[PDB]
Amino acid sequence: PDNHVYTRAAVAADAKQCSKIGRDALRDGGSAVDAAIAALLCVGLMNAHSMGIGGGLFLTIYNSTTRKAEVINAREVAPRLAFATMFNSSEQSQKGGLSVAVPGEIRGYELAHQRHGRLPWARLFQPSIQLARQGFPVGKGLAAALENKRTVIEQQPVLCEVFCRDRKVLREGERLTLPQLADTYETLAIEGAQAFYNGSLTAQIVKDIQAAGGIVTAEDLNNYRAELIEHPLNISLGDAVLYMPSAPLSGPVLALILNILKGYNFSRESVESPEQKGLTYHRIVEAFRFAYAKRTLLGDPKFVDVTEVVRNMTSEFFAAQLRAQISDDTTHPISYYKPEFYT
Amino acid sequence: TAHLSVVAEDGSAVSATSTINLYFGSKVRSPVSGILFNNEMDDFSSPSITNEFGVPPSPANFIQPGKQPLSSMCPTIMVGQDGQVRMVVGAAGGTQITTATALAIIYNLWFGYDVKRAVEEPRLHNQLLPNVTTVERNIDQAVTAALETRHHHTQIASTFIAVVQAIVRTAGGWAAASDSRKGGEPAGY
Ligand SMILES: *[C@@H]1O[C@H](CO)[C@@H](O)[C@H](O)[C@H]1NC(C)=O
Ligand SMILES: *[C@@H]1O[C@H](CO)[C@@H](O)[C@H](O)[C@H]1NC(C)=O
Ligand SMILES: *[C@@H]1O[C@H](CO)[C@@H](O)[C@H](O)[C@H]1NC(C)=O
Ligand SMILES: *[C@@H]1O[C@H](CO)[C@@H](O)[C@H](O)[C@H]1NC(C)=O
Ligand SMILES: *[C@@H]1O[C@H](CO)[C@@H](O)[C@H](O)[C@H]1NC(C)=O
Ligand SMILES: *[C@@H]1O[C@H](CO)[C@@H](O)[C@H](O)[C@H]1NC(C)=O
Ligand SMILES: *[B]([O])([O])[C][C][C]([N])C([O])=O
Ligand SMILES: [Cl-]
Ligand SMILES: [Cl-]
Ligand code: NA
Repeated sequence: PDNHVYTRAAVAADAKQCSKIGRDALRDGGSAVDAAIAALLCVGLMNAHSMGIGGGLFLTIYNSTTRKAEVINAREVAPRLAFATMFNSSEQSQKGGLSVAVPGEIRGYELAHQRHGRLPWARLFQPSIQLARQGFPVGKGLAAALENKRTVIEQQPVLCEVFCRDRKVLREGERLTLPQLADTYETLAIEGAQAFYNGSLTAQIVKDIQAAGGIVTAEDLNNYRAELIEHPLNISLGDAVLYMPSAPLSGPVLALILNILKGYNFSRESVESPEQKGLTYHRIVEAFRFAYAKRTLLGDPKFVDVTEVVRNMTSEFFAAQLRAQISDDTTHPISYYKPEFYT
Repeated sequence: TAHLSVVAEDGSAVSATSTINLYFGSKVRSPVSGILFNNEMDDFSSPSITNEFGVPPSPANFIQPGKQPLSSMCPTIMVGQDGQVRMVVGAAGGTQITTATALAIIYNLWFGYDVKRAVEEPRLHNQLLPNVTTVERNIDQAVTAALETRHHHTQIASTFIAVVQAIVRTAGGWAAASDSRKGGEPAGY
């Protein structure tokens, strides 16, 4: 067993050191948002394969005083020079500068911090600047990712520079330092988010993306905005409300899965015998299949009209119509679930 | 992708999911800044690229300048009728995010598994296309049998299915769990 219960506050990150950094921010009087940002800056180091200031994020935020939830959309956008037919192979869309969308991460941290921050901006970076310089043992997750991508890393000197030892990827437990990122984090701490989007880092960002074959420009960075969503998606389950992001994220899919399944009134009894458990898991998979059939009509709601799609996906009555089509005895062919590529 | 969950002493909460997309993103690192750039453009559909046998590219998710690509991310906060947070949850793992988040919720809310069990319990995934159910290596094999006798074809995940970080309110306070699949642990006070 490996349980962790806290009387006052908690941070669950995917690396212990980053959870601790978030926790320390809370103990120092930070808001949940301050702690989240401090932890995220650390995850961008310890799990650098996963996320960081070159990417984008969404935050779902709940204020217990106002009893209101909000969402911050800071996902990457396609650059101004992008177009529908820009890629002709998977390799083109996956590797190199042309695969890069405009990073949203730091503008997301900034907007969240402006709205909900208590600690100084620079304080959020300090522990990560130290960590990046001192280094840390490569953890389980990063080690497995390094091994998985060993060929590409080892043949790219700029990645080898940080992720290898003796020309081979780092193994679990070996020390990783991130000295250039430490310096970038320090600049961000001192100069703010503007350093990234319209400041001292911007020209170099553009140079790096373009040198690798990309099309991101300074104007793209200058024009990037994180977006506050005051009315996130919600669904009612029993006496609770679940807040989650709508399109372009998958809240509508999650909502539909749960609304399909809620009509089965699952409980501990649902898993108490193999007969019950087997039927329960079959029903779960069928709910997944129905929900994913509807997902193909989703896209960025600024560009695609998803209004009716999302209304259905979040409708309890629609979900009941789908649950009625789940056969207890069998799954069905793909067409049964009515995936649609057009409305 | 990474998911983090936070509850502060005043009861406010954040569920945050962040990503550079594939492992190491675009594989473009700046030699000057150290920044590792995303390959989020890969999350768009492209008319010229078939990703999966028999699956058409999705026109709703084509690239346009200024557009954001569709995501499987779903950072969630569950709040009780009394205004107190009940659960903060989300996941990493591409298209398995949404199903894994659902499972963590089902496991805690309905099956009554504590938060660590809700995170550690074996998962399964089906996204319709492709037409297979993926199960984790340690799933109850009575579940595999129940699926196969109902005509699902199953395959075992080569590694694992998703990564979930969660916090649940209990009588004892805030119970937290990070997923052993990736190696995290929570912290608190
Ligand atoms: C894909 O082909 C289209 C049409 O010729 C072209 O506009 C685009 O530049 C191509 N993309 C790449 C990366 O070769
Ligand atoms: C929560 O809402 C209260 C009441 O409006 C406000 O005073 C406080 O700043 C909010 N907390 C955060 C972290 O934004
Ligand atoms: C900052 O933005 C202005 C326009 O908003 C532009 O003239 C200037 O070149 C930008 N500087 C950088 C470093 O992007
Ligand atoms: C759920 O969704 C909509 C927001 O558009 C609104 O009618 C309702 O107030 C929301 N419920 C809660 C509890 O926030
Ligand atoms: C919404 O659901 C109804 C069935 O309840 C269906 O008739 C309608 O076509 C659906 N709308 C969309 C946009 O798919
Ligand atoms: C998908 O799997 C189901 C379940 O065995 C089967 O009935 C169907 O023929 C498969 N193929 C398609 C195209 O749905
Ligand atoms: B993450 O590495 O698991 C990728 C998430 C991405 N496919 C998205 O935004 O859904
Ligand atoms: Cl670095
Ligand atoms: Cl994660
Ligand atoms: Na735990």
